[PDB]
Amino acid sequence: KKKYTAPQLAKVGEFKEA
Amino acid sequence: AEFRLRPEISVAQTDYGMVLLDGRSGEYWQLNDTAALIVQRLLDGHSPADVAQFLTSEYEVERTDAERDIAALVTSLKENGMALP
Ligand SMILES: [Zn+2]
Ligand SMILES: [Zn+2]
Ligand SMILES: [Zn+2]
Ligand SMILES: [Zn+2]
Ligand SMILES: [Zn+2]
Ligand SMILES: [Zn+2]
Repeated sequence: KKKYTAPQLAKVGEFKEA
Repeated sequence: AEFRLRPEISVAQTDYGMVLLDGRSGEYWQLNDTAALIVQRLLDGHSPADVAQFLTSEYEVERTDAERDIAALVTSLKENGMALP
């Protein structure tokens, strides 16, 4: 079976007006 | 029992992996491969129990850990405003 990596969520950024 | 994304959430598949964008707040998030797989199967209409069975059959993870990890991810998706309660 495949190696398991626990699920992870990462905030990449915040889109804003220029 | 149906997992649903909030209406303002968009998805992209990128070279970094699956990304979720909140069109109102502007926040956007990257999901790793396992998180993306879980979310995709939940959005297909599969139950968390289905997804746990899939994870244990495909990956080196115990069923108990898979259920907890799915639950924690779903909780985090709701916490961070990507999934409806
Ligand atoms: Zn939102
Ligand atoms: Zn699917
Ligand atoms: Zn099912
Ligand atoms: Zn496979
Ligand atoms: Zn464990
Ligand atoms: Zn365990």
